[PDB]
Amino acid sequence: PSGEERCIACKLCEAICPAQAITIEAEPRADGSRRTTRYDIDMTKCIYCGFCQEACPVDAIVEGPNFEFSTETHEELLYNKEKLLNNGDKWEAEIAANIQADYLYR
Amino acid sequence: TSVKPIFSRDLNEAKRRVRELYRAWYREVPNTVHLMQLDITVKQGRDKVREMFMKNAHVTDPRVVDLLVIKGKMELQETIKVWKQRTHVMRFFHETETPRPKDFLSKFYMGHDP
Amino acid sequence: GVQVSPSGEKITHTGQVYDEKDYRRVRFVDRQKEVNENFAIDLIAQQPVNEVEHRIIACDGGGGALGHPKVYINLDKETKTGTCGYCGLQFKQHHH
Amino acid sequence: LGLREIRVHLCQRSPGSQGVRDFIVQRYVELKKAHPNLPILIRECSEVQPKLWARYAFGQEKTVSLNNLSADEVTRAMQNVLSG
Amino acid sequence: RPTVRPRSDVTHKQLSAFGEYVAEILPKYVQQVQVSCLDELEICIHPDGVIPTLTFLRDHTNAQFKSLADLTAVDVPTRQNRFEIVYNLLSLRFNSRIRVKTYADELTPIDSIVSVHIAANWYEREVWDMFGVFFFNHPDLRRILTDYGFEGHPFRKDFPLTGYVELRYDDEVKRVVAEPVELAQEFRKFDLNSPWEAFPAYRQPPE
Amino acid sequence: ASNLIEVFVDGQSVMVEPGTTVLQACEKVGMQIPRFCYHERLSVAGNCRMCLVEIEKAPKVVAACAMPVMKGWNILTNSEKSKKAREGVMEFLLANHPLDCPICDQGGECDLQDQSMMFGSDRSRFLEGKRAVEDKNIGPLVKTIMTRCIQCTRCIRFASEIAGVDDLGTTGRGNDMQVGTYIEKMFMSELSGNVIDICPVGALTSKPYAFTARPWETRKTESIDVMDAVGSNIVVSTRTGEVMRILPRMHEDINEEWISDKTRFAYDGLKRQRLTEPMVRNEKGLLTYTSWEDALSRVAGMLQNFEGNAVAAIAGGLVDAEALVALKDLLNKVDSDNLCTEEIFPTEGAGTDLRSNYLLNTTIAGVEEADVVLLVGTNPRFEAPLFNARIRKSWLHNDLKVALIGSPVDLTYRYDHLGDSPKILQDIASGRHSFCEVLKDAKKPMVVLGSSALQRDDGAAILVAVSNMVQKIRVTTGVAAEWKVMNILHRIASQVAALDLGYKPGVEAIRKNPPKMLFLLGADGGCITRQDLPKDCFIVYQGHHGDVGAPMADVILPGAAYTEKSATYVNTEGRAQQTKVAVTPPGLAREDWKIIRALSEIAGITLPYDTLDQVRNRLEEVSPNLVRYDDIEETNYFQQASELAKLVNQEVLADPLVPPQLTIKDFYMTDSISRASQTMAKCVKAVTEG
Amino acid sequence: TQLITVDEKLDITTLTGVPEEHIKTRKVRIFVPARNNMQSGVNNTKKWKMEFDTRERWENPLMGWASTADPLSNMVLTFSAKEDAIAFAEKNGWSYDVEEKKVPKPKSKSYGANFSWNKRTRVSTK
Amino acid sequence: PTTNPPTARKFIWTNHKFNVSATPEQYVPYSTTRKKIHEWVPPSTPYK
Ligand code: SF4
Ligand code: SF4
Ligand code: SF4
Ligand code: SF4
Ligand code: FES
Ligand SMILES: [K+]
Ligand SMILES: [Zn+2]
Repeated sequence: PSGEERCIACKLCEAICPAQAITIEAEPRADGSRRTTRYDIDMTKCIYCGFCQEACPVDAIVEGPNFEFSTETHEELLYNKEKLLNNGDKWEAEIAANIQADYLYR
Repeated sequence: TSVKPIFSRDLNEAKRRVRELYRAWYREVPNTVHLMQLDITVKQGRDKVREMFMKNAHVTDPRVVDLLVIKGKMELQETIKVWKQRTHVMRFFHETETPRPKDFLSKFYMGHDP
Repeated sequence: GVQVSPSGEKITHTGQVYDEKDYRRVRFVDRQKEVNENFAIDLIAQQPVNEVEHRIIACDGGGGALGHPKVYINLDKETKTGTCGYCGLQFKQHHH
Repeated sequence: LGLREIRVHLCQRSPGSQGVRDFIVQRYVELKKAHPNLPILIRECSEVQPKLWARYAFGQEKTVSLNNLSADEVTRAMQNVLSG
Repeated sequence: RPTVRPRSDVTHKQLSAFGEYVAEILPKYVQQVQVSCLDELEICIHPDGVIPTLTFLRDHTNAQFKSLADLTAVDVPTRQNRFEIVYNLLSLRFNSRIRVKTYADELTPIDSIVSVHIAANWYEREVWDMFGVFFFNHPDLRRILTDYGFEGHPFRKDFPLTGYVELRYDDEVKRVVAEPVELAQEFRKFDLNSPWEAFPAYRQPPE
Repeated sequence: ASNLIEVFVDGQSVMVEPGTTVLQACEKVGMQIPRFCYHERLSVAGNCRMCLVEIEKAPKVVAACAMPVMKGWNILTNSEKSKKAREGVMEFLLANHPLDCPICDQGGECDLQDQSMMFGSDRSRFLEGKRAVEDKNIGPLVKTIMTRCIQCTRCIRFASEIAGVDDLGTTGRGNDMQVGTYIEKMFMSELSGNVIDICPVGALTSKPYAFTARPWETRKTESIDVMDAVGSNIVVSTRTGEVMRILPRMHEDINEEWISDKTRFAYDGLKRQRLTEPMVRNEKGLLTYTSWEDALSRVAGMLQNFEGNAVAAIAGGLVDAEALVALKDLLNKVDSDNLCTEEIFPTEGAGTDLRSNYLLNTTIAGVEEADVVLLVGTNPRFEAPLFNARIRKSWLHNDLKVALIGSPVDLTYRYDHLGDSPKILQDIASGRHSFCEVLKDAKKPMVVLGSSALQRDDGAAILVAVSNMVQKIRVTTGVAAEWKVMNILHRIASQVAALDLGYKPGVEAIRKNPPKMLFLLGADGGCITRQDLPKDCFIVYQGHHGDVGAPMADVILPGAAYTEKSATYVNTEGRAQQTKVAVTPPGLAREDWKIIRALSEIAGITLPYDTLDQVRNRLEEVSPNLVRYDDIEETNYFQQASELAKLVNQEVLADPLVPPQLTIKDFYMTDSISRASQTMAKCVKAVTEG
Repeated sequence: TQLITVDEKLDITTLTGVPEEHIKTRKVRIFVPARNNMQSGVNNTKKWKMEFDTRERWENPLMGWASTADPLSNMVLTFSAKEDAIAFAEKNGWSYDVEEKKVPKPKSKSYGANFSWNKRTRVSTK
Repeated sequence: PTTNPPTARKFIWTNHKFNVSATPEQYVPYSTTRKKIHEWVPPSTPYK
């Protein structure tokens, strides 16, 4: 809620990713926080299994409700950190409500 | 020393099986070129068959020669049928890829490869 | 805060801008290079410092299980504020 | 033509390199006095044959195998390499 | 203990008795008989006795294993005979399962059991296609799962995960052509092995 | 069974020496007892209590790391009592351990995590608040997050015994007990990343390797080390074609378990100031990028233009045996013998000829089994930190007597400073000294002459004086003639290999006969420049870093780094070792011997090797010990070398010889990679700042 | 009647289907992997690994990924014995470099040396 | 979301964007890397 990114560059979502669809290059930031520089998710390689969102210890990566994101080129489905943060900023009004409705089961 | 043969006691009947397989391939090449609309000629296909036999022609173990004969018979069977297509039978020619040169100057000019 | 390179393209929160002579800008020709405007470093820099009373303060992300793992920060150094490693929240001991 | 380098490859514990070891231990020093500008590289290894290499002007190397040779014949081979 | 399975020592004892029975009926071929703690009976035989062992287990009166469940191979490329051929057999009469193991190398074929079970036709075709284990007296032994011009046996341990060739459409020749494989990602192997042993029951004696 | 006692573990019946601990007996059978504070190269602490095991018919569990087995004991390692003890100790550690695992650095490298998963429980009964400890600022290399320290004192024991700085310790009592320095202390010594190695938790992590990778990500390539002539074995941890970390390996005869700070943190220089394309001088006189064809064509044209003595080569520190024999073969084919090294070795007497004349003849195990060590003209702490570490280990355990001739430098151990003058060598050889009576009371003498001492003008005089002293020592003591005395401590990775291959050491041949075409195989030392060189002289620089030898070169050929080529390096002991390819060289850079061979064939030199194995065969036929990898095969004929030196007549200089490495700030930057790394810049800044 | 005398070296490289480049121009390394110095556990040793020489891993122009060109990059093979690994490498026809197992040396350990009366092993901190 | 509006945050997009494929405002991938390697700069002064 402060606006700080939740991801802490811990890479265990790409460790558990059964398709090896995530790439999490990282370095210390200017203020010394442990953040990512490259967070790529290949949506053409991802199998949409939610293992990343159930492995993430800070609820950083989520699989929100958008499914109508079909593209006309292969390259547009090769997401990077800017695209993923834009999706998080776009769908936060729905993702937060779903996590509120769901987190007691998980 | 003291191994179990699979078809051939020694190299002579292994070479006999090789000659039988080569005769079968040599006879089947014109029918393959006629049936599957191949760009190549009959001479090119028979030269390719000879090239494959030659690139396998350095082994002196009877079991390995017998297994090569068996695999060649399987390949010949799927060429006798049209199980292999034009793409499958033209994969032997490598018409697309550029061969890596055999000289140190070229292999030094491009790539860190021996 | 997004900045603009002398080439013209925007600079991301990890400054990675293509150079003048880098050919990989045809991918942005007739298209756009999208940069997330909300820089997390600035957004957490503009957050106020929490004044607490104890020597050790526990941090979540703001929820019981919706936040991060519950850590403890030791505010013994009066010179610098203690920052939790997961969030970027800073805490200072109210020693008065 | 023109000797540039001598290399003597030998073994520390071998009956075949015994003459080479005796040659080095008894008349290498006078040889280095005689040629105090000629590199005579002595290399001892575990399981090598006694070998002598004579490197000349434009990279020509003459190789002499000298296993099971005595001190007189190894120093005669060395004088043959030096003279010609 | 609500988190641990029950044991069934009764069926462990039954499988041990039947293992003794088969091992004394066929001493010419049986090399080892073991029963696991999961109550599964494994009989490891010489490769020459595949046909008599499988025939005995197909139609013996006390051992009616007329249904062949599985026929597979395991590549262990550190033993001399690098392929372990495994038959999982089902007894509907006695409601039991048995496992029969034999070994092979790249140049030692095994007699096919198509004359005993007809499912062994396709199962041995798959074993030959994936491991290169030839089968004697197999009707139309050939590839079943690989591509038609495929070279090598991909389920072997020394075969790469991505293979050696890949296919793409080429517009110059107007074909689907094969090229040497070039990955844009390079599958990242992970060393997910803890340096601390987990099971002291399987601690091997030192060399 | 003379002095062997039978002890049982799980019924097995292993024989052990008296004084063997329970943990050592269990690992001799094959079982690794859990531990946190025990380290096999550190003193026994016995405080982590993770190694508690049950002895049969004994009501109290014993600490396996400290308890010696007596007789007929039956160690029940997997008993219920032992498992309960391990669970309790793991629970007590994880009660106050902070849950920082994702933001930590011991992801798959955590002994606490792994031993928790293997021996601890699966839950926590701790319903209280965890403690927190303020962090320290111990240096630019070791980042301290001391909240996750488990108070195991391993860093304290290391810094007291091996590093020997005595700056770390415990302040406080009870749960408030803290590890570190009480004051704001800048813990900066050589061998100081080994606390990052030995810290089982992520309390002491690597600041340059801050958050970049994970152990399951990292591919491990086992290689050797350069920029130190010890030749310590390392592991390069790369990921996605990029060098991420340098860890040590385990070689009991070279570096044991640890490496030095320069080799641990100097990998940052491999991505700065890197030659990536061939370059040639322009018509305006500036270096501009070109292709391999044009660059090697220019070099081949000038090589065909010039005859024998007009072509010369100088080889620097980070040069492999393959490239050295390649350039030697090329210059010999154009009839040039001017194949010089960067640093000087005296050629008088049997200089490069007899291999015993320039080697550490008694090895590092020789330092282990010696009793008196006389260091002449060296600072081993900065010239060869692993060698000095072994000297301190022998000084601690075997009661080694260490004396130093030269400048009084802060070696960690306490030594007898015999003075700072080379006349002490003649004084000892004649016999006038307290150290002379120490030597005549001694049994295993070992003298170590510095290559830095050989770098002086009177290098030949120093070498003959040392050799004469060795002869006097050997005739005074009753040495067994399988024990060597004379040793020479090199500081350059390429030097021993070059001397074995037959390079004339030092650039004095270049000074005597100035060439017109010059080759610089990474020659960044600045020994030869355009002032003492003639007008054009056609300099080509084959190297990986552009530091000193590149801006003065007519052409620049980008070679490979030691992490980028599979190469051969020979250490001070004379042991040849092989490094493997961790990553490929960047840009258009190629392997060095490949560059030389392609140059010869663009020219007219038929080099008889085509692949790396053929280069190794050439190395074997030049000197057949550069292919005996990890072989320590002995030399001889030191009597012959000594009497040749005694024939050589020189007078020693009356100058007090000082090492160039007087302080750690001088230690941190030595070669091109160290000068190019920003981490070493931060190190020298932290050392020089107040 | 079923035994024949064969004096070859058990060459199966014509049957493995590997291209001749990845047979001839390849160097495998046979080794017990070194203990990871960040941990004290030794279970990752004691198995002989065979690996291949590392080839070029370059950078993808589009995404910056690590692209490769050789298939035998992640080819860790596990063997229970050095001779088994040597035999497998010779059978598949790869040139090999084998290095010996580096066991740690047995060391004398005594807790009472930390409190010596005259030796230098006396520590100043527990 | 008229009786139960979502939680308002400053970083949430105030304006929604539909699928922007095959438009000038579409998404193009990068490599946020900062090049990881710095080559060299030869000096501008000729020779010494
Ligand atoms: S949902 Fe996709 S990105 Fe996440 S772990 Fe599964 S395959 Fe990987
Ligand atoms: S998204 Fe979550 S699991 Fe993945 S690296 Fe970031 S914090 Fe770790
Ligand atoms: S040291 Fe180990 S247990 Fe502690 S936070 Fe780090 S990974 Fe977790
Ligand atoms: S900092 Fe690490 S090595 Fe030192 S006492 Fe704490 S846990 Fe042990
Ligand atoms: S290992 Fe023995 S108490 Fe720590
Ligand atoms: K650590
Ligand atoms: Zn927080």
